[PDB]
Amino acid sequence: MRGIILAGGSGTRLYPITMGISKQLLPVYDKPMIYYPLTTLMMAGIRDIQLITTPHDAPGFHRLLGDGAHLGVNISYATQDQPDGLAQAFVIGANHIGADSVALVLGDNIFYGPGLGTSLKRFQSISGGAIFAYWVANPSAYGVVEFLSLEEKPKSNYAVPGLYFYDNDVIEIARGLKKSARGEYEITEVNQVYLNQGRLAVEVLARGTAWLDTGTFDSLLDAADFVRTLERRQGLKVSIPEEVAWRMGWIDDEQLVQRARALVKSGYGNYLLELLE
Amino acid sequence: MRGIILAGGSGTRLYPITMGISKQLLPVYDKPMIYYPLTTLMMAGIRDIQLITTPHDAPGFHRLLGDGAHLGVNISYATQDQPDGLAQAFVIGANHIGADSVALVLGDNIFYGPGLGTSLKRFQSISGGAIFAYWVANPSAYGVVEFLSLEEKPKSNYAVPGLYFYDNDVIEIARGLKKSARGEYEITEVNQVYLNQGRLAVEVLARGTAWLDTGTFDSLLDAADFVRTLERRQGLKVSIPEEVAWRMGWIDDEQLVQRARALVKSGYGNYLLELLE
Amino acid sequence: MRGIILAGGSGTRLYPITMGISKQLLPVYDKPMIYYPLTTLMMAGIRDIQLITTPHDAPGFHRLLGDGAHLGVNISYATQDQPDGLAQAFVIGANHIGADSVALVLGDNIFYGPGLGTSLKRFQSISGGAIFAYWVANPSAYGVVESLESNYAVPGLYFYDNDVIEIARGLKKSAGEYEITEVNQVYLNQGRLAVEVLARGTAWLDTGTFDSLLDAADFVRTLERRQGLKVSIPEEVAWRMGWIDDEQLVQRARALVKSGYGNYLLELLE
Amino acid sequence: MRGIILAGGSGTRLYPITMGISKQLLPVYDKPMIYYPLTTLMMAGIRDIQLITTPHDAPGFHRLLGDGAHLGVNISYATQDQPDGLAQAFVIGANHIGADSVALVLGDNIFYGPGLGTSLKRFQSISGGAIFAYWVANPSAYGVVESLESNYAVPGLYFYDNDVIEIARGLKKSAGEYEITEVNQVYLNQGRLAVEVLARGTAWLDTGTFDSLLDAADFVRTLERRQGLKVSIPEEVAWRMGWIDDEQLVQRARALVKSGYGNYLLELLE
Ligand SMILES: Cc1cn([C@H]2C[C@H](O)[C@@H](COP(=O)(O)OP(=O)(O)OP(=O)(O)O)O2)c(=O)[nH]c1=O
Ligand SMILES: Cc1cn([C@H]2C[C@H](O)[C@@H](COP(=O)(O)OP(=O)(O)OP(=O)(O)O)O2)c(=O)[nH]c1=O
Ligand SMILES: Cc1cn([C@H]2C[C@H](O)[C@@H](COP(=O)(O)OP(=O)(O)OP(=O)(O)O)O2)c(=O)[nH]c1=O
Ligand SMILES: Cc1cn([C@H]2C[C@H](O)[C@@H](COP(=O)(O)OP(=O)(O)OP(=O)(O)O)O2)c(=O)[nH]c1=O
Ligand SMILES: Cc1cn([C@H]2C[C@H](O)[C@@H](COP(=O)(O)OP(=O)(O)O)O2)c(=O)[nH]c1=O
Ligand SMILES: Cc1cn([C@H]2C[C@H](O)[C@@H](COP(=O)(O)OP(=O)(O)O)O2)c(=O)[nH]c1=O
Ligand SMILES: Cc1cn([C@H]2C[C@H](O)[C@@H](COP(=O)(O)OP(=O)(O)O)O2)c(=O)[nH]c1=O
Ligand SMILES: Cc1cn([C@H]2C[C@H](O)[C@@H](COP(=O)(O)OP(=O)(O)O)O2)c(=O)[nH]c1=O
Ligand SMILES: [Mg+2]
Ligand SMILES: [Mg+2]
Ligand SMILES: [Mg+2]
Ligand SMILES: [Mg+2]
Ligand SMILES: [Mg+2]
Ligand SMILES: [Mg+2]
Ligand SMILES: [Mg+2]
Ligand SMILES: [Mg+2]
Repeated sequence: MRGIILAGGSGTRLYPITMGISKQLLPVYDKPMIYYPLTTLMMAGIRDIQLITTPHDAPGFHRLLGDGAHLGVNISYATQDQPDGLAQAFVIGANHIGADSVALVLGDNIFYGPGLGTSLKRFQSISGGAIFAYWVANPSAYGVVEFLSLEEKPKSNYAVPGLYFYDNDVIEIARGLKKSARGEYEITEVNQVYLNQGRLAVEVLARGTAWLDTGTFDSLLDAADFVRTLERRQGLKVSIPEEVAWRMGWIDDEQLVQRARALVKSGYGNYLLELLE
Repeated sequence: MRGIILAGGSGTRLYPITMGISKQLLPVYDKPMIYYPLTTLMMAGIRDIQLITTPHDAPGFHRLLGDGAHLGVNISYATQDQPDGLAQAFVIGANHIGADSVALVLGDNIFYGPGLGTSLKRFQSISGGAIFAYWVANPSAYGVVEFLSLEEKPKSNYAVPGLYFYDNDVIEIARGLKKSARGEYEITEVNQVYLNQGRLAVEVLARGTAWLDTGTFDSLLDAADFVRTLERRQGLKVSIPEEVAWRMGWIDDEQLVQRARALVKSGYGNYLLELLE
Repeated sequence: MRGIILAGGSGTRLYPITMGISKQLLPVYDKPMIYYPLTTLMMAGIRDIQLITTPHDAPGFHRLLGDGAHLGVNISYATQDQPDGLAQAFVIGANHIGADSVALVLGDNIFYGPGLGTSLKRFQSISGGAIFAYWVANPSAYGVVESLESNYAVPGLYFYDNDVIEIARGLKKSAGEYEITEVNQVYLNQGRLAVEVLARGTAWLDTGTFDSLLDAADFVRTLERRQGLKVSIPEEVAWRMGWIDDEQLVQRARALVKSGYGNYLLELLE
Repeated sequence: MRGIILAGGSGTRLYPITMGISKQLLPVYDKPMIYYPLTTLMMAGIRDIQLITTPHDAPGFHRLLGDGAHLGVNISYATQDQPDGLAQAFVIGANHIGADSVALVLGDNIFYGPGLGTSLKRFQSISGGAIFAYWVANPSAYGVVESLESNYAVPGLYFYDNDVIEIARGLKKSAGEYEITEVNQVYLNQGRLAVEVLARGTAWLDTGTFDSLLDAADFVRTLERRQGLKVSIPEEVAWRMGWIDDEQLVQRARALVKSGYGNYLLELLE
């Protein structure tokens, strides 16, 4: 399976913050936003990950991640020239995907808890498509699964999170789409095709899971508050790519220490040292 | 008086966040970090403001602020090629300053409360230099005024915040400095010259003032939590440059509404509309 | 003017917390809830204060407050045997009030900001009734002033003339409590209900749900950590009002050293 | 095994809050403090539980808890007349314990995470003494296990054999309280003090200062808002343990509808 992170978009619901910075480069406590979906793909066992970015934000991502070799992954880059929709991921990413299955994760999504770590590797064998469900108070704000049926932006309270697994048929499914009334090629339309053909699996996320989207002022700040709370109260750092790479055997002890040393002043590197001790 | 915002630096204490984004473009709840020192200079009555940035982060600042005309100010840009210290502001900014006095504000500083709004215009008449003092629990982390005496990074608990006003002599004072042991031209050395010559005024900030530096994970997140608390509990938005420009008469009603309309999706523009209603 | 704090009720929206403790003895960061409305009256210049409690919660209040001498005030107590409504304040407190005007504050309300401190003394010479207004997103949840049933909710602070006792014994129950709404209207039907909007930047909080209680505690701690302010500290207000001296404040501080509250009193004597 | 909760003490580090209320009746978001240690014992399989309170705070506890029938347990009470130390638990509770092993939990402690739920039943067949370890940045502030006086602090959860009564009546005061430290050592001098480190990812909280209380409340609400978990809800544990039925849980829910706590119980019956 190949991985793609959608890390473009305009981020209008964060203006004026996102007039100066990609949403995916915003801090969520102790790390950039893009670390969270990155580590989700890593935990699923995916090493060849393509980032889709805007042309203007790309240099920041390169500065942060480079080719991913320090995290034991192969990060590549594609450019999305206009924010024309999520389903463009499969068109832009077609050459990256090749003949393989694909995992798409949205750049503003955080997945934490039971069933959202290394157990996600079970999806590499996907045939058809596989998406998820999570209860929310304001479903009209989300894509909604009825339990059967899907609808963008009301009749189930289950939002569909931004993590999707597909077989190789997704590329041609995406290529056939037209822009919606709001001028975007829509992931819900991709999901509908699978649903209509009896080839869409859905699972509700496990009890005790946190799913977050950081695209509003309050949701960004709630996310950062959560991550800190985990550290201060449970002693846990979450979505640390160096640690994930280390535990998967993609980087060794010496590489981990070289990372720690570079990150000593903020405190982040001290965590990496503790992993060894 | 002319204004300069120090908006470069490496931001090492925020790594790996600041490997991807300038510290000055980070969110503090509902706006970018750079809005806070920007509005401090605006409230002091300063319209000609030069931003000093790194070469690599400059495009983000341009995208966000442009030439400042939409906020009724003249924003200009200078490039600092290496993060060689705060006191370089006066060398880099010498042509901007010309014959005038100058206000320097640090890009990571937030000033809120009594005495930190439009009353700051009293400093435009500065002769000599003028700095401030604020009680902190861990003074060894800061520049410290003894009450008399100054020291970078212990014997008063009063930190010197990142807001400085100088007469035109500062340029030549700065040009004469050498790099410290840590490889930076030091603002505390500028302040020392004024102090030694009997030309440094110091005021403790007023009771009820908040001074924040956002350069660690915890201080960034504490700042954002504070700003939201002000809104949710007291109904106050703070450091909104459009509002400051409007109240000073640098933008009119029509310009304010044009700003509001551009910022409708995040909620920020709704505040600007309410100002009119 | 005399003062009354409604410190009874059931507190049902905080069950099961308030099956063990009065809402008005709950902590809001560094002090009990009752300290907030108490300091509001104190800052309005009021020194003779009656607290209305339930029978079963009264001993807690006595242990915390005693007769108030230590805060330079006269705290009296009255019992409300059933939680039959807010307007019963003026029946229960009728003798406490006597000939004077009265200030009523609700036990679960926090008032903070411009015009909610020592400026409140101006309401002492009130004739008729004065209440307040605070813009809210959901006026249907509150009492609403324009009329009385706008986005303007009526907070739990009220100033009245001596007439108020009469009106209150007058009232009957509701669809059931003796309602403060009905008092205010009866004043408005005489056209002597004055309203003021709370100033820009004020915080008005009600601590009667899990989230509102916790939001309030967070707010108070934020004020300390970020602006170095401790708020509604009655010892401090007493000492600023001239009601207790430098030395009385020192003795308060010694009793409170272990929590850190006492250290803040010591700093007042720089 | 039998259980004891130390729910007395003065709570000096929370003055003036705890001049009006016991520390153990303070709210931690959506429930009283006492619910947390109570549910810890309940999850250890313990159903006969004695709460030790001060004389003056006891009525609050009775109103909240009664005899525990409604939570499928047997809650008894004992009075501690002066706050003379934690080891007095085993003197006061000596008859409650009788022939059995005992679980002691501190009233102001919250235990949350892996190995602090129904796994705790394994300590019922304890021989000797078992205590726990939690890494802290400032071990000087705590009791410290390696020996006993490392960065490993001893939380307020303890499992002992029937011997514990003997040792406890044995002890004398300290420089002054009857100390739990001294009990544990006396077991260690026999080499039968077992220690386990709390698992990665556990939260151990003590709510005895302004900041720690408020940090704990924030933590509990964060778990609900972000992971949809309500924690240490005794009704839920009773119903999962088989100690009360679908219908008993419904009746609990009706008494608690206004606060929202009751709605969570209804959702358990999906
Ligand atoms: C629309 C679009 C979004 N994205 C990213 C941004 C988010 O991480 C994710 C989901 O989109 P959204 O969360 O909608 O992000 P957005 O950039 O569209 O923001 P807003 O709607 O507030 O204007 O996909 C792209 O990479 N390309 C795109 O064309
Ligand atoms: C050192 C330096 C800082 N700055 C800015 C960044 C901050 O807003 C402000 C004060 O500096 P600091 O707060 O020290 O910021 P920094 O970038 O040096 O971060 P760190 O010390 O953690 O590595 O000045 C410059 O513009 N140019 C510089 O050469
Ligand atoms: C109804 C009533 C309230 N009060 C107090 C409690 C509050 O501080 C204030 C306003 O009442 P409420 O905020 O409504 O408090 P409550 O005790 O009625 O709780 P709930 O409504 O959640 O069941 O007045 C009394 O003293 N006596 C009473 O009869
Ligand atoms: C000392 C003592 C404490 N306790 C309870 C209170 C706590 O839940 C627990 C541990 O005690 P502490 O946490 O020390 O609580 P405290 O009441 O002694 O408060 P402070 O030390 O701030 O004055 O034991 C008793 O029941 N009886 C006692 O004699
Ligand atoms: C292994 C690991 C997991 N996690 C996170 C991912 C998940 O949100 C959560 C649980 O991970 P894991 O224990 O792998 O869960 P599961 O086996 O149920 O998939 O912990 C990290 O943040 N860092 C790590 O190094
Ligand atoms: C006028 C104004 C002030 N402020 C802030 C700046 C200060 O932190 C605080 C007080 O401002 P101000 O009332 O101007 O204070 P002072 O006259 O004492 O200088 O409010 C804004 O955030 N936005 C505004 O539009
Ligand atoms: C004097 C004082 C005021 N305050 C609070 C009361 C108000 O909420 C806020 C402003 O008080 P104050 O300065 O007395 O305001 P005003 O003159 O506008 O009435 O500060 C305290 O909390 N403690 C104090 O000792
Ligand atoms: C079963 C249950 C557990 N918990 C808590 C107790 C623990 O802190 C955490 C884990 O409980 P549990 O799943 O019983 O863990 P273990 O088998 O590791 O002992 O969840 C509740 O809060 N409520 C409940 O109903
Ligand atoms: Mg979008
Ligand atoms: Mg999104
Ligand atoms: Mg620096
Ligand atoms: Mg700084
Ligand atoms: Mg009520
Ligand atoms: Mg109320
Ligand atoms: Mg103690
Ligand atoms: Mg304790």
